[PDB]
Amino acid sequence: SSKISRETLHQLIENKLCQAGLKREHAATVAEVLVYADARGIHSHGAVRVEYYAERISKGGTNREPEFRLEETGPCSAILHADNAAGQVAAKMGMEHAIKTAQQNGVAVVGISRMGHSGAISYFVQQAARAGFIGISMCQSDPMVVPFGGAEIYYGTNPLAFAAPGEGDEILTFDMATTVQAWGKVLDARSRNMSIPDTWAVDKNGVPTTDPFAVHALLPAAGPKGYGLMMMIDVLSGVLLGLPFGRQVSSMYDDLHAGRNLGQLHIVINPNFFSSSELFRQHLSQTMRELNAITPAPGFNQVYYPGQDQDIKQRKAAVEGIEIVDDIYQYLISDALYNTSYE
Amino acid sequence: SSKISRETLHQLIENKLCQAGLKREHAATVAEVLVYADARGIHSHGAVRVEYYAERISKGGTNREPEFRLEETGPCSAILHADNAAGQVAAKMGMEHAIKTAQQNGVAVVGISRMGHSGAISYFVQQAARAGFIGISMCQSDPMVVPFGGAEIYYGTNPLAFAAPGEGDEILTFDMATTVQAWGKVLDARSRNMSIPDTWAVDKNGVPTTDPFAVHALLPAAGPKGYGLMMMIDVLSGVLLGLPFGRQVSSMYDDLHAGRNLGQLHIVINPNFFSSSELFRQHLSQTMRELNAITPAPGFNQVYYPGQDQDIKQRKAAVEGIEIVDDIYQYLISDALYNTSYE
Repeated sequence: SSKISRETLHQLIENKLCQAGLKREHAATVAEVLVYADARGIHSHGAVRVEYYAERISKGGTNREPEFRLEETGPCSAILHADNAAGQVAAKMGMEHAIKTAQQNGVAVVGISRMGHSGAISYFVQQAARAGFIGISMCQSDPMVVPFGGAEIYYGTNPLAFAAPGEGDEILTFDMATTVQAWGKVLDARSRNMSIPDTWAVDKNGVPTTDPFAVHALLPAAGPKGYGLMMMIDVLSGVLLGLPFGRQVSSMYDDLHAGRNLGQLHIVINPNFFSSSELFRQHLSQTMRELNAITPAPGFNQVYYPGQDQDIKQRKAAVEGIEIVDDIYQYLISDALYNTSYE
Repeated sequence: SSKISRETLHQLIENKLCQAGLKREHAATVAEVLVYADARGIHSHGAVRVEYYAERISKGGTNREPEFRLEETGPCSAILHADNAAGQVAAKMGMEHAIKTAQQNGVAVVGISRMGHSGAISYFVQQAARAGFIGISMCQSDPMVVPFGGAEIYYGTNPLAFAAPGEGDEILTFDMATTVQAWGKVLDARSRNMSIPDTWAVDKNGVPTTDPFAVHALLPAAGPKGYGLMMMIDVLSGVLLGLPFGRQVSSMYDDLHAGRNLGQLHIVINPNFFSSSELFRQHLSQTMRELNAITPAPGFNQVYYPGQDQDIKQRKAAVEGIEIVDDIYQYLISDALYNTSYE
């Protein structure tokens, strides 16, 4: 394993995505959202995804000339038609509009209609926080989860993200998928014959397993609860947006030449429209401080506030760089667009 | 376990809350939210709590003459200062203002500032879905949970609810506590020396236990996830409203003479400002139907959609009346304000 500066990694990704077809302005936005993930230790959403993105952009499955349209439907609501643009581009754009609206009218609910994969969604809610607002976000994902007590796939790992401002540079960020584990993990254990916890995934019959090769679908986190959340996220970023929903949602490998048509929903709340933002920021910082002060149980060195472990990594990254798997580096500096295909 | 009609139950409760000091109209509201709960099988939030509400109303711990004040802060935002009025009354008022705002302006975020316990929170989101809107609600609660990896309590079981309109009278209702299980359940097994799943609670050291008498605090659902979820709910319905938050949140049995000062946040979204409401409703009904037709796993006679089990119970209750514990029933028909004190 190697470590590289944020800037070099940003450029490598940006150049790669340009070379595959995106306008540079687009490639650079995608890149920034990926570098963000890696600096926070979220490698699953980092530079490892560049090769698959390039293959898709290259084949027209991500729109390189999107026809954006921001349809404002009311004082605090709006839909950003993204014409299947890269999810990072679409979602950042949508959130910017939301921030604008909430800044003026206290609140904003903005839909992102027909986009590709937008990345670690904590990046978008952090936009809001850096602007001093509470930010909430969620989106649909590839079908991969059985409902509670079920044996067929229906919903995706539909993530939900949240972020709120503290004092100074302090931001509280919480991100979470609705399944116990992420499918990628099942594939890794697939790599190394390695076995897996009986809570991660279920088989074709819906029975849990320790055999990653026997896995057919993931399980919802905390059973009925995760299941209800993913359904909720599907209702808020899909059905509400008239987009495909549930098992109709496109999957990554369906058709690299076709837009994903995914939906995303942002909610922004301006604390000034509810009470002192100054006391809001002071109390969020106080929350951070207290939780972190709590006596840890055996097996723990400390108690971290939600997302703190990622904040620490992000800070270190801005100084020592970002860790990147050597193969990815070699892929980035090579001339290939994609070696292994997702066809 | 007698069986009585909602009408009878609702009247009994109403009278008893009146006798304690509440105005008929507020008691009527409290009673209907409580009957709602029992009808859904949510006994923990039903008539079992009348005795404790009577005693707090009697000692002034619940403002009997609340001076309500609805501060409209913007086009789609508002705060209902409740003056430590009864939670069912306050949350319903707020939701009403939310429903009206979203009707005109597509979206509404309303906070309920300083109220007592508002019962089964799914009741309020159902208000929104009966009106054809999407409803989301969440509120703070009595500190009972250790943070992920922690050994002292901080947050409460902070619940979350959501509901959306299907075709015709159909409604999809989802609600959830952020802990694996409710404190009540620890009490059940405790009041009957029954070991419990080591996922529910932890000992005084922060180490999960199987012995209910060893339970010192509850565990957050799915570990870090419910941990982030309770924090989010706390920031949204507490810190956002300038109310005590986290460990500051008042406990039920602390001071029967003091206002609880709880907060609650409602978010309503008018499907019309985002796409075809009739298509929305039609898709929600499709979601319900298809989840029901999913091949169930070995050990499930069938797959239910979120909250369906409670939907079933509610329907039946309106026909077969509600079951009520003898202890609770004889208390409601007697003239006593309460037979025991909740400290």
